[PDB]
Amino acid sequence: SDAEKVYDIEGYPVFLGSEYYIVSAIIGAGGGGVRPGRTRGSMCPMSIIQEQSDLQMGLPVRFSSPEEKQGKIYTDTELEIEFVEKPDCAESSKWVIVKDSGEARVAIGGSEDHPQGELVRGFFKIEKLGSLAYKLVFCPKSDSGSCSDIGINYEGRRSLVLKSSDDVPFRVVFVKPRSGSETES
Repeated sequence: SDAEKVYDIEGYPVFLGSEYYIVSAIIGAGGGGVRPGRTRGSMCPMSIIQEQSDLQMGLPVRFSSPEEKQGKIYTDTELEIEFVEKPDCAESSKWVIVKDSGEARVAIGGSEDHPQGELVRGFFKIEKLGSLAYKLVFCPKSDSGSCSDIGINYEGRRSLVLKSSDDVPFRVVFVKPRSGSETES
C-alpha cells in the first residue's frame, strides 16, 4: 500500500529482504552502481561511492521496513538500507546519514562506527522519477514533514550525499543480481 509499487529493471516488484544493485538510470548522469568506498582521511571505508563505469553495478543492498519483514516495496514508504557485505573495520553495513561538515553525506555503520552526535536519525524512501527512473530520499525524524534527495557529489570520488535542493537527485534503477542454486553472500 501507499502510493505506487517499485519495480526492478526486469519489471518485477522490488522485494524487502532481496538483493538489489542500485545503479544509475538511463536518464542519469552516467556511471554504474554503488559500494562502500574510502573516506578522505580514514583507514576505514565508510563512505558510499558510485562506480564511474556503467559496467560495474557495485555491491548489492537489501531493503527492510519497520512495518513488515516481507513484501513488495511501495514508493514514499519508510525503508532502511544495508549492503550485503561490510568492511571488518565497520560494525555494520547499514546506510546512515552523517553530518559533520555543513554538508550531510550517506555513509555506512551505526552508532558504533560514528560519533552519536554526527548521525541523523530517520528513514529512507524510494520516489518515482518518471517512468524510467527512481530516486532515494532521506526523511529526518525531527524534521517531520520534509525529506532530502540523495544525490552525487562529483569530485572524482562520486560519493553519495544529501542535497539541499530537489533539482539534483541521483537517478537510479534497481537490478537483481544473477543467481541460481545459491548466492554465496
